Amino acid sequence: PKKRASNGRNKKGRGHVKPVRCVNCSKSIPKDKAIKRMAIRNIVEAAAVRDLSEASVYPEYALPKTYNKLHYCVSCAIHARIVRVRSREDRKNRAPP
Amino acid sequence: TPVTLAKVIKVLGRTGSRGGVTQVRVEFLEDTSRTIVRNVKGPVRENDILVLMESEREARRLR
Amino acid sequence: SQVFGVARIYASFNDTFVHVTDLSGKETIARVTGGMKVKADRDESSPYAAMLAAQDVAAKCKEVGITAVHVKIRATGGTRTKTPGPGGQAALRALARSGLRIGRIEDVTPVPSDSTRKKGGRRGRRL
Amino acid sequence: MRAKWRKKRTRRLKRKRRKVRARSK
Amino acid sequence: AVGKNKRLSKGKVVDPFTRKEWFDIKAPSTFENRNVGKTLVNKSTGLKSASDALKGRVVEVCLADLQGSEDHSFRKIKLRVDEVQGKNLLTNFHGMDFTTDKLRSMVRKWQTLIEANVTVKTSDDYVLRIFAIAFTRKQANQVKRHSYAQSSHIRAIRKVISEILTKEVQGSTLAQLTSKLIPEVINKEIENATKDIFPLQNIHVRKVKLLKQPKFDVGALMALHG
RNA sequence: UCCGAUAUAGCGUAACGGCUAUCACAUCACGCUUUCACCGUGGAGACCGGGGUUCGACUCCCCGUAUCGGAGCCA
RNA sequence: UUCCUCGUGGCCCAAUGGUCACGGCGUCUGGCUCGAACCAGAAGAUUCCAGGUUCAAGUCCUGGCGGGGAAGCCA
RNA sequence: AAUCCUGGAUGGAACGACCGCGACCGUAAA
RNA sequence: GGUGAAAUUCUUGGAUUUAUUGAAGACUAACUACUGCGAAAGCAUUUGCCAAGGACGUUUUCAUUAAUCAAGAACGAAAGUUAGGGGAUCGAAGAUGAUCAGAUACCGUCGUAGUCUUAACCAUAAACUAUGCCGACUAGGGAUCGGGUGGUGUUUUUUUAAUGACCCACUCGGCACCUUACGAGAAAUCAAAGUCUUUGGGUUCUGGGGGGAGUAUGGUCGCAAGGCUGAAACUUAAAGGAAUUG
Ligand SMILES: [Mg+2]
Ligand SMILES: [Mg+2]
Ligand SMILES: [Mg+2]
Ligand SMILES: [Mg+2]
Ligand SMILES: [Mg+2]
Ligand SMILES: [Mg+2]
Ligand SMILES: [Mg+2]
Ligand SMILES: [Mg+2]
Ligand SMILES: [Mg+2]
Ligand SMILES: [Mg+2]
Ligand SMILES: [Mg+2]
Ligand SMILES: [Mg+2]
Ligand SMILES: [Mg+2]
Ligand SMILES: [Mg+2]
Ligand SMILES: [Mg+2]
Ligand SMILES: [Mg+2]
Ligand SMILES: [Mg+2]
Repeated sequence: PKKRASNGRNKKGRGHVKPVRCVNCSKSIPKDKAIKRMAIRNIVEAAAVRDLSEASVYPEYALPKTYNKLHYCVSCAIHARIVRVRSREDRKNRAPP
Repeated sequence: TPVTLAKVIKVLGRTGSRGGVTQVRVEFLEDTSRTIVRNVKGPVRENDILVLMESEREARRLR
Repeated sequence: SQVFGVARIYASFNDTFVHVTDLSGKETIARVTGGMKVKADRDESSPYAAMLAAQDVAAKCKEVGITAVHVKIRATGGTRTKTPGPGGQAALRALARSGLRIGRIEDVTPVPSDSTRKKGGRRGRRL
Repeated sequence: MRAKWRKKRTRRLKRKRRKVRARSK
Repeated sequence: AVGKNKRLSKGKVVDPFTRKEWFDIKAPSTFENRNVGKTLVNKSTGLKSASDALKGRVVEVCLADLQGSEDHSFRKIKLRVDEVQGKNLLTNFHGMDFTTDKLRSMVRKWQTLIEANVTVKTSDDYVLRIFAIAFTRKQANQVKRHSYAQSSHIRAIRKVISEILTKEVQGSTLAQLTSKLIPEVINKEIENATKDIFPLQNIHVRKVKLLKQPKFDVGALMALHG
């Protein structure tokens, strides 16, 4: 039977959505169906920042961040301890935690 | 052949496939205010003391 | 007061490069990799290998006369991962602890404007 | 068997029959 | 990995830092600080003339390192070597650029991104490609959550920006342009010209690149370095 | 015939006249994994043959055997 | 008919004249788990037949047998 | 009365459904 | 370099890596969203030209010109075919390195055709909302795209104006969404899949147990690959849908 009303994705009124590639397995997946996440991370760590600030000229500086938008396929996302699996009722939950 | 003393201040949890390894947050006795995380084999407590043969390394924390 | 170089860390999976250059990049000093400090082909990407590489690099830096360094951290980029390997931050902390000075870290991974084509096929790398 | 491959088999058969009949036609 | 090489050489020690000498980089006069750093070359033998290997070099340096302020912290500057007079080699402007961190921090979703480019030339026969960027702004009192533009606003904004850049680069030679860029007045003009079209936050400009230089003209170069 | 190179543990390979000689593979064990593979640690194993120089020859000099490459060739 | 080659554990194949003979598959025993795969281990030979050469013949020499191959042309 | 801050995962292999007798054939489960 | 680990591969003739350029061809990241346009297929860099289209507004015009539609026609992803160009990337074939009992598979490295384009062909798809088009009615709620109206509303301009961008209310038309079931349904679920045994708004297409079979044959189209049309013998008591506890 049918599992989802969106069927897997976010294509109502388009027809075609121009695939992207998964970051891990390189699988072609439609962009609407993909999972998008955004991995924003300080460059070094929360641990080495003390050493960096101590060994840094230019005090006050910033320690800038790294930004990349991650696209995973369903299989990779389920394997990587992301959108894992949900009960029939909580599948409808569209919000984050 | 230098070594480094480190005092345990916080036990985090067990680690390893079979549970024979423990994560600890040690603070160095000399060069204090430095707090590294290490793997430990045997029974360990806080206020225990470890002898790091190599100090410039951190274990992959599980949390 | 400080004499500056450019560290140019390339933290790939399967390897890590630390190699410092002058401000222009044409003149290079002390290129060390993780596979020069280990014997596996498995730990070339290891933080320990990166740390030892950075230690040797800082030693040669202070042997030459370089005291400070700007950091350009890099991943494979292009069509590939675009996220850095494990041995980048380790090398950074290493050549911070060794005695060098740091200034103006940047992330310089080559990012495309919708690149040519990723490898693996449309059906993926299957395993 | 998968219907796609049953179809491919049937097509290769239709092709071989087309030519073994062109032998006489 | 160390002992994995089956053959080091297809068919079958000397330190090179005894062979090298240092060289100090001098920036132009449209920069508060001149001493950019030091560079290496080999001693100029009778057949290499290290000045020649050192002439066409390019050095990337922070505008914060050139000006003192950390507000010009992203804002990289590419300086091109042009002349050597006794260990204080002199540079000129080769281009400007932003840092990936700044560009990515600017690029957020649920707002419209606007990009423009012009390929204009200056009075000193330099040919420059100037890139401008802007992002839509969610007004105060705004309740709807995205604030997109309407794709004719985008075109009008882009027209305004392009004509402003062609107007402001024509008349500025190259150093006049650099002194126009450093205080970020172009951004203020763009904001004043677009505020009647769309709000437009973050009107930081973008990288500048040189496409075609005129011939050398050592005089205009040394007019900078006093 | 001339030049050059090579012969080294069971295979192959590296070497400074201050070592009956390191190396990856082969095998002897000890280890590690559910097992299998992968992997780590100690071992036992060899300087083509014969003369000469030398406080000291794998190593240098001479001769000979075998191999390779290129050059040559009036019984 | 002539010439060349080969004959080896149940099968395929190898060997310096120098241990009543290397390997692999098969078989058997035990183990893991019911069977395969896998881990350990064992057994099995008158080296085609008949002669000789040597301190020693699988090999070195002659004939036969069987298997394969080449030649059998000018008219 | 001093006081600037942080979150984060990779991973090798893993077939099947069951038997016996020199001849075809014979026997078996819910 | 690659991998889970490796090996094939490249490397003192300097590989990988750094910097500075140049060439080529492809692609159009991030912005990119339960957002938009299009008959669908499909369409994402800028600018210009060419023509087209919907929605809204309208105290404009014609005046039933309309709805659906056998036959008939245009368009029709990808692959594929013909011929030229182009040919970076990836890469059906193929070669190789492994893994494996085997592995002419998955993994790795190379790599032709193809992937791009011009002029023609092909006319297929899970071409899917697996839901034909037109029309009317029937429940609430809020958001959003486009247009329009109103508001002494906020802000910016030149305190001021007109704008533009926002806020509030309303409306037409869209893409959708949340809640409920009066109702429907085998149920999953549905604002249509409702207004259906209280059975008729209009109209086209298709199916009648499962296999054999979208096969054989004959026509027709197509360069071909194949497409469209399309049986019978024979066989069978179950195939199948949705849910339930294990
Ligand atoms: Mg299912
Ligand atoms: Mg489609
Ligand atoms: Mg057995
Ligand atoms: Mg079977
Ligand atoms: Mg079977
Ligand atoms: Mg190089
Ligand atoms: Mg874009
Ligand atoms: Mg839009
Ligand atoms: Mg069809
Ligand atoms: Mg259909
Ligand atoms: Mg209706
Ligand atoms: Mg509206
Ligand atoms: Mg509406
Ligand atoms: Mg719409
Ligand atoms: Mg019937
Ligand atoms: Mg039927
Ligand atoms: Mg079912």
